[PDB]
Amino acid sequence: PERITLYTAKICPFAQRVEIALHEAKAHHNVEQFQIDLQNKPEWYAPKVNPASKVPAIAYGGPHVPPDQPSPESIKLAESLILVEFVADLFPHSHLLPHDPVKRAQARFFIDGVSTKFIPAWHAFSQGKSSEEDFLTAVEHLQALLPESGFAVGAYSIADVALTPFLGRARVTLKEDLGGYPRGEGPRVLAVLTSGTGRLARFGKYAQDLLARESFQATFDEAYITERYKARFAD
Amino acid sequence: PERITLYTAKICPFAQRVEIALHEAKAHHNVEQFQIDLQNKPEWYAPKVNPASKVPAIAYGGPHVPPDQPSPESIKLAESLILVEFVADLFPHSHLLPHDPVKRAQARFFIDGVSTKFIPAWHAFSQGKSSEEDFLTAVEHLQALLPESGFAVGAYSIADVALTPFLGRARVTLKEDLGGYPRGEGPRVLAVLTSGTGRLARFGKYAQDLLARESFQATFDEAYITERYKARFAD
Ligand SMILES: N[C@@H](CCC(=O)N[C@@H](CS)C(=O)NCC(=O)O)C(=O)O
Ligand SMILES: N[C@@H](CCC(=O)N[C@@H](CS)C(=O)NCC(=O)O)C(=O)O
Ligand SMILES: Oc1cc(O)cc(/C=C/c2ccc(O)cc2O)c1
Ligand SMILES: Oc1cc(O)cc(/C=C/c2ccc(O)cc2O)c1
Repeated sequence: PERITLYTAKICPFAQRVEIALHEAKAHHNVEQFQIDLQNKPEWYAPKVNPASKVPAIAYGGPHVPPDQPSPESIKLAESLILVEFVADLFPHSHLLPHDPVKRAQARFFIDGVSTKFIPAWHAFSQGKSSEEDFLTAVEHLQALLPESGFAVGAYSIADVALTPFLGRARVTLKEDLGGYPRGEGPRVLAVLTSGTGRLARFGKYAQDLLARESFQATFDEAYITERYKARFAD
Repeated sequence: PERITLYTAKICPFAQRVEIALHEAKAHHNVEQFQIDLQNKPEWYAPKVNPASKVPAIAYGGPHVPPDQPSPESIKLAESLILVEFVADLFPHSHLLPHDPVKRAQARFFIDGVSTKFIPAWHAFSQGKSSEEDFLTAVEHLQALLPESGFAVGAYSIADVALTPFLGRARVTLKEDLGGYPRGEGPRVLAVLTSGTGRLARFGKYAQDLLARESFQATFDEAYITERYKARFAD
């Protein structure tokens, strides 16, 4: 494939989707990463890379240039789920996209549940807006799609890429009591989510497997995330 | 491919996406359609086909059975955008999915704008919730992605499938003054959208081309839609 520059940020789970995808394709050492400071974005980022002014975004092809001077001739691409499929399409030996048309649809349907159920329910609960039960129910939607063993469609896929960055950050929030509830309530909900027992037993096992995946650990600065999350809660 | 039963409804633009996709693949005469009455859904639909109780949904493979007695052995698939990619994946000579990985990402990015900008802005404006300007701005987002000529990525694609059912219904709403504004305001906004002149000139030409597409006209019961839309407004 042509040259890839990835504009990302350690804090952002949507960006980590693309870092995981690249690592699964064993291409993480072929791509140039540029870290965007989301509190002080470069003035050239929105006009020259991504008018939405968000990470992730990729610059594809074109000449060799410094990443803070992206070329007009590279193709600019945004939206994390689209970029994960692009990486899958460019590096087929990653095996991120299943060959079988039914398994592809089932992987993408799982992603739809991550998008429309897990993430909004996690955001609402972690922000103190909604109930614990609203979050757990959304998790049960995903659990019910899981096969008896393995990842979301058996073999690891784009489905697992989409979810994992949000799971790993939810763990930090809950482990550290940053979820807006009294001390100890965070850790109890974490245990429900990941113990492997109880109402979310099957999801718990799956969660253990997602967080053990090499690509996740390699793209996840737990110390940095935990520090940012404590500071944010402190306000 | 194996046998396809499509559970659909004439009124539903999300379902029409899948009918268009099948017709572009020139497979509309190979699939069994079953019309779901959304005001009186069959008691077996949610438990046996789609627990979300929405159209579209596909039953794939399994034995030959009456469509009101779907088999446990067929694979049940839902979500219109996923089903459009499934149809593309099953009938490659449809040319719905571009070969080139960049063009695929650009087609899917256009779909993201249809999903996150056009449809919500159309819903809010047609329901009397928001301003005309909020709707037109969202249309301009899509316009800015269009190439100098052709469809969303040049050759017709899944991008055009995603948008067209909503455009054709918006036309009926606006042509017939069903948008919650005084007589004549609907038709004026239609002219902005589709005249080919003015602030939305390029989109207007594109809109003419989408509504002339054979697959759209063949899957669009304009008389039925117009009758349902007048009755709904009458309440
Ligand atoms: N829908 C986008 C969302 C990405 C997104 O929200 N990124 C955040 C950080 S995690 C961002 O860059 N925010 C910057 C801003 O809103 O100014 C995707 O999936 O790529
Ligand atoms: N996200 C779904 C939405 C489909 C949808 O909303 N279908 C409507 C009709 S246009 C439906 O079946 N509604 C039935 C109900 O909500 O009870 C998709 O794209 O497939
Ligand atoms: O410093 C900044 C600036 C900014 O604009 C966004 C962010 C973080 C966004 C984010 C984090 C977690 C998540 O689940 C979803 C998110 O969008 C951090
Ligand atoms: O009789 C029924 C029952 C029901 O549950 C939904 C519908 C229509 C839904 C619909 C139409 C247009 C659109 O832009 C979006 C929509 O979801 C009609």
